[PDB]
Amino acid sequence: MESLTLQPIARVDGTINLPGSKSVSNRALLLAALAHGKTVLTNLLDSDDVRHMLNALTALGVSYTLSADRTRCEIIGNGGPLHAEGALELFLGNAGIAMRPLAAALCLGSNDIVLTGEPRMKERPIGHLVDALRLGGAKITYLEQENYPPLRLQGGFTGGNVDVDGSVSSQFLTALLMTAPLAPEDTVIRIKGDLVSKPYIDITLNLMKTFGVEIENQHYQQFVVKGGQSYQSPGTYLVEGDASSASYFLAAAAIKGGTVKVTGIGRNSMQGDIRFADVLEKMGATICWGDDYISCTRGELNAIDMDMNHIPDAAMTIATAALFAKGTTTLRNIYNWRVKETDRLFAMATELRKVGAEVEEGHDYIRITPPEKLNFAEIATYNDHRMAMCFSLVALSDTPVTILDPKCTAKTFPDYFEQLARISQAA
Ligand SMILES: O=C(O)C1=C[C@@H](OP(=O)(O)O)[C@@H](O)[C@H](O)C1
Repeated sequence: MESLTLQPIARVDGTINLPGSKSVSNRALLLAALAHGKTVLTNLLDSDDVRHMLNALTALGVSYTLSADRTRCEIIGNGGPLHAEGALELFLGNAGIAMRPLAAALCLGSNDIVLTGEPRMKERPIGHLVDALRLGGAKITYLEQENYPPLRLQGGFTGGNVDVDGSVSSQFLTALLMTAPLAPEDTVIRIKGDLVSKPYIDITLNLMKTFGVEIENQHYQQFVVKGGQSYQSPGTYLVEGDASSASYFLAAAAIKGGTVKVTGIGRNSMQGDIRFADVLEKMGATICWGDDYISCTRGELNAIDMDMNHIPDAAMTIATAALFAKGTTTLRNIYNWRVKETDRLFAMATELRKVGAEVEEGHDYIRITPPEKLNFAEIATYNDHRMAMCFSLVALSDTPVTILDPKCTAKTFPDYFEQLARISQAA
């Protein structure tokens, strides 16, 4: 078991040029592969999740080239739905934003493809999406547990009236939105009830428009899509820096700054996680916005009680930052933390208690009362990049912390520890 021990960080200050957004990167790659023309993506993220999508495209016959640092990708569009037969197996690690979009996209036309991934991916739900794809005509088979990957996709999605449950993951709707335009018939996607992680739907619509397609959004309750469309290369496209990855650095400043500036995202970003900065501001930190940066300067840190459904990923960062806040912090309406890289509510509560906090693990919320002083702990990371990055913040105290399997951060941020070290100061 590899591990990394972080010595206490007296102060953080500096600037971080953010790695590319994972959400934008994987959407851009799939749309570029489906589009007509050559797309040049810059500031693309090089991480496991993106590497799995790239490997999937390679397996499906898509041609592309990568720069030496793998952040520039020149993709030759396929000019239409991707195809493969013979139950070709695509291994997608634990990349939700590869698995969900591909599950839908590969239902166009005929195909015989199997999507699978790491053990945990076979435990992350996909039934809501499969249900919707089938209503549209797709033939999909669960090869193991009903409602979960692996899936054997044999095509047939033609369009029509499709209902989709949006209460567990917005990724299902995202997958349908990206796929429907290329279907032969018009599609009306009706959301059954609530829609969680709504801001990610906006990311999806933004990317689709960049690639030439627009749809009719009726207050997020129903989406009217015209079929028979084609995605078109936007030429050169700049992938925004990752706002979720930025949360760690901004929070570090709110806790132990100094001023930390992250570049690659700014006030105009399409990512919902830039709203994480608003939370730090509510806690007492000072935030500065620029066109291509967001900075946070230490002020004070007070506990908050907020619905975090709009920033589920970056919200985890507030859970460990809560260790340094005055009072008890409560993060609500975050049930789907349970069906992600790991069950994050169980994982976060378990590890927070190890460093001394009193924690109520609610069914869909978490309440954290910090200790007078933190204690040393060896943190388990549950093959979850964010557990490693969230707990790295424990070192912004008088105690070191040991993080197990630090390389799990490579899911979205391979250089995480070197970047945190860059802003870590002794004086
Ligand atoms: O669409 C996306 O890029 C993502 C949406 C979120 O999933 P849910 O919709 O299930 O919350 C998020 O947690 C995931 O890391 C990426």
